[PDB]
Amino acid sequence: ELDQLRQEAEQLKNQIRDARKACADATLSQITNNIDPVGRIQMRTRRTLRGHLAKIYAMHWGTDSRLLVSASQDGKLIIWDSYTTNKVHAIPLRSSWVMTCAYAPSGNYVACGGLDNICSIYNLKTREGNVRVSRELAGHTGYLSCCRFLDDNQIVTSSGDTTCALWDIETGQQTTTFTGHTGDVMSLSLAPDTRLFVSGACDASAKLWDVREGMCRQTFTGHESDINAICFFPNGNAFATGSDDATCRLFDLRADQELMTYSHDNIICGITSVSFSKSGRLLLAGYDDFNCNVWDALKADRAGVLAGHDNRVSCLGVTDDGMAVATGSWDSFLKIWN
Amino acid sequence: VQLVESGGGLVQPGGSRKLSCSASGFAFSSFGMHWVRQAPEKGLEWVAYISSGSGTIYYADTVKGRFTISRDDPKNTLFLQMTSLRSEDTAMYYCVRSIYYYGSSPFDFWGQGTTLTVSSSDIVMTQATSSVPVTPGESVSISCRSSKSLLHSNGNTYLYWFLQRPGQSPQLLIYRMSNLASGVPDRFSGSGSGTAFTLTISRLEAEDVGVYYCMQHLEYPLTFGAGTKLEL
Amino acid sequence: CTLSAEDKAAVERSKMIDRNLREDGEKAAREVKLLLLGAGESGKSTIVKQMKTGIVETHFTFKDLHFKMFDVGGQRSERKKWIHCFEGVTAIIFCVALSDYDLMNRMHESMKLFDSICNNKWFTDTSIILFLNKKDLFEEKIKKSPLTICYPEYAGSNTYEEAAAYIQCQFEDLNKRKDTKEIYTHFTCATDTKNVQFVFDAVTDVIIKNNLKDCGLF
Amino acid sequence: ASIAQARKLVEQLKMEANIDRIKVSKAAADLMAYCEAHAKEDPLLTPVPASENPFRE
Amino acid sequence: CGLGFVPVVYYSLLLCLGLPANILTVIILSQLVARRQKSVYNYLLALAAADILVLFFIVFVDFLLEDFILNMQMPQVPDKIIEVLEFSSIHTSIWITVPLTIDRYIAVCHPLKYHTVSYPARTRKVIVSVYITCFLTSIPYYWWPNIWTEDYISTSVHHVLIWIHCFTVYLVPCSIFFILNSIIVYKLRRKSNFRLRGYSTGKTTAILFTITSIFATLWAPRIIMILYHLYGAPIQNRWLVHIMSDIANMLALLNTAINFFLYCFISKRFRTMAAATLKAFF
Ligand SMILES: C[C@H](NC(=O)CNC(=O)c1cccc(Cl)c1)c1ccccc1
Repeated sequence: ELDQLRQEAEQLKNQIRDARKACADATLSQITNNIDPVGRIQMRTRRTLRGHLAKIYAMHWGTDSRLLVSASQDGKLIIWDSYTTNKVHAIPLRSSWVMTCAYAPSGNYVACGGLDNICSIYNLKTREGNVRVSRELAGHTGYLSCCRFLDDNQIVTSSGDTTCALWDIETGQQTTTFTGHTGDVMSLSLAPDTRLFVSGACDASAKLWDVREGMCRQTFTGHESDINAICFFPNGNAFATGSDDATCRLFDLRADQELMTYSHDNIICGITSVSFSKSGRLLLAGYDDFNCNVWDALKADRAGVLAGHDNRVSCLGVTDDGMAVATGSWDSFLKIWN
Repeated sequence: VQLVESGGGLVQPGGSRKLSCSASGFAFSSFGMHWVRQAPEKGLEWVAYISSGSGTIYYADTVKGRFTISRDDPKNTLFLQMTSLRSEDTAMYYCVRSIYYYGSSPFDFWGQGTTLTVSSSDIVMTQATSSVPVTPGESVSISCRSSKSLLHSNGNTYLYWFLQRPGQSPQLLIYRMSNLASGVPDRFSGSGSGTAFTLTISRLEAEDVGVYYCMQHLEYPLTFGAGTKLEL
Repeated sequence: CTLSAEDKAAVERSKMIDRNLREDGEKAAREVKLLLLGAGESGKSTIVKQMKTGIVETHFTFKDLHFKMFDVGGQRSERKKWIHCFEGVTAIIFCVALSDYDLMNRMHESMKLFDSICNNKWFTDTSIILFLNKKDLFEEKIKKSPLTICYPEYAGSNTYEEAAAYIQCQFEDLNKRKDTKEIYTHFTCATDTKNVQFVFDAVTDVIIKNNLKDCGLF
Repeated sequence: ASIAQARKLVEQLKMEANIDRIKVSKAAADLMAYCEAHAKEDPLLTPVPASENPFRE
Repeated sequence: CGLGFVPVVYYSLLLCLGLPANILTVIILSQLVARRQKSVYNYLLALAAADILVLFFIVFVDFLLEDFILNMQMPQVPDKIIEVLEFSSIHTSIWITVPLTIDRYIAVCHPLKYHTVSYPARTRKVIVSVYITCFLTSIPYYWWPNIWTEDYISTSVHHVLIWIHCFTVYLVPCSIFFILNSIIVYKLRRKSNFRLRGYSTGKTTAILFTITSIFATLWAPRIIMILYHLYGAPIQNRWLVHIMSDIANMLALLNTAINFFLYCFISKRFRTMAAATLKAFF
């Protein structure tokens, strides 16, 4: 019966909420008392990557912490050299409408996707000199929100429909398809162990999946609007999100709760990007007020502000060594902060 | 990805000719091309260069003014017009493609080369003893010094390593201090310090036999070295 | 300089990439982008068949002008998350099936989407080329089906010459910003090759206004 | 169809409810013990001297 | 002479009105988002730089130092060099507007070909060519006519030089301004009338008329007295020459002061960009 099934679902949801509440002794703010503050963070624009001619929608760092990839609304996808401002490649895209870009950990491939519902994967290192499309990944109905490389052979994708997918390069088919969401699924963030990954959707609910078994382990709620970005704690036992609710929240996998909320009354615009720093003490959040922010992780206090961009910050990421953070925005520039 | 050279013959002293190589199978418009020449029984010697877009042309001291190099993107062919040929320009000229970006492998593919017959401030790189007696299955450490420290301020030593199997074109082996080219096995592994350089072969078979060369790319004349010939 | 040989060559290659990027941007600056929107029925495909996945593109040149058309009626997702990538489009093309009223009603859905596009915070300065197709079929079913079935406020006669003007003015009464942008209307049909010329004239007007704004004359 | 999707939802909820959880005090202690153990290795937290910064020039 | 405190204060107000305005225009327009998006921004940057050169070289050097502050400059090298440089400045100021009005005419009359014929890459070449050509053409002004020092006989080299200056500063530029602005008004009112726009057409017509008429009116007397000096008569009262020539020069330089307003302050896009740059800048 539909009525009986919905009543059971409601009472299991209540039971889960009760179990979560029963395992909350002291909040993160209370635990992080008598701990010294980070203080002001005076990051400076070390490099400005002024090559694009449209809105920077996505960025990703190489494992070397020196090679960048940027995707803009024009049919171009530039691969930069962070140290000396240069352009390693200018990859022409078959569809200028892009929403994501991913740099493979090995540096051999770069993936991109947008309103075409195609995760075009490119071959950076070939016997020729040009960069060519390795595979055109088809099978998503909605736009491609974000993609992340598990290795040179695998990639997960956050689509426009209520579906994520684990593709396998060398054969266009998708191995495991994750279907547990409602509404659009925005950016995802893989775990370091490459066995779980969190996903942000427009249902104000994030989910931790298991890429091997294909199921959803546990779900995280609390947000009041669509989650536009999500980043995963370096430890592997936490992650933080970002929503159009003008707030960010840090969740914990083994507690299943929200630990403490990154919301200031002075901010009304949403969050487009989120990236923990190394050791996970500073959380960078890219806001729509033509600006970024540096949010302390273990204390709600706000560190400095990265006011360098004329338009909305649509993308930002920390390097693997934590030495620099590069933030892209809807103005074609892409600054690197240190 | 064959890059075939056409041209050459019995040119009279004081004559002139043009050497053309036709690239077939890669982005010629993006690859920057080098010209190198090899005496009939001696080592190699850099000649010319054309960058992508033909915006930077650099010449060797011996061929400066004498030789005019040209690039033709639409036909995927690279030229070399030679004027006032002397008695020492006889060689088996080689065409070398080279792409320059971060993480690139310059001097990667080498053309088959063409023969030429003429009738009747630099970084000195030296290879020790020019000859090494080896046997299959052993290990050999080929070393070559320099005249100036190759370690630039950006941290990468600008050394290379090439292999010339008998009757073949040179390959790319180690495209910087402690690097490895595409297609070469894991056996080759060379690492040095500053001016001194070494290359080590773990277990050499009959395939990795011939004369080896190391060149500098720090100061642009790109001086090569002698050959360390390996033989039983 | 204080650079090495490969560093200098990499800078040269980066400058070449800069030149190619600037050339491509100049090429794209000459191209007129036209977003395509429609009602529940896929009349955009039907009309574009006459002119001859998700987002689909239709490149064509008319009287020395490269055109871009972005039909995004197959996205089947939430329009909010991707409508913001379409600002800077020269003009937005919107089609309304004039015969699709005797079926919330479908013209009301069309008005809802028209309101959400015209009054969107991204398209304040973007003109809309409104298309009212199926004119013969609307003239055909206008007499049998009263307009009160979708226009309770309509009290005029059930004749085409006025029954189309009422719909045109009703659509024109949805843009709250009548100064930053303007709405162009054409009662098209299944047999009309002049729609390309209507779009061409509207695009010329829009680019004239954009040039005036750039030069300060407006 | 609706019955099937409701059953899928209730089964997922059951699987989530059958999990083993940890106290948020312990969770926060673990999280704050990761930053302190990795504090000295953060270039952004403690500013790196200009010699070791690869973005000085 | 109690009138001597008039020109100094007038040119002081001239500098105060122009130098901050044009320097702010240069600072705002020197950004990459301006030099690469619209050619009008590059042309306006060139116009502002030319206006700054005009203000400095003429006002601050000549009309302040050489007329009120210092006034014993050695004549041979530096006075003639300053004359040449300021003639270069005025030529650049007047012949950056010419490509500006040509670009406006193309953009309003043939909008389809506006992005094909005009783009920042070509406008860079046009601007540098205009600057070089004006700098080279202003060398013949080394032997500029001398009138104030003494009333004597002006030979042929003064006649041809003054005719060339009059043409290249006033006559050809005003003629092309009039032709282009009349034709753009006629092609903005008559051909299309598609949307039946009244406000935009009226504002554009008013702006163009207040450009052409103001340029002609401010540059009239400074040329009219030269024409009367040459062909009118040898009429006496050398003092009157100083008086009204000074007033004509003041009007002519008020023109290059108000070009800032009349070209870039009208643009609502430029005003918004100015507010944004001041905000982020400040
Ligand atoms: C740059 C030029 N500079 C000059 O015109 C300087 N020469 C004179 O003022 C002059 C010369 C001969 C006879 C007479 Cl009546 C006046 C100028 C142009 C317009 C306004 C101000 C300055």
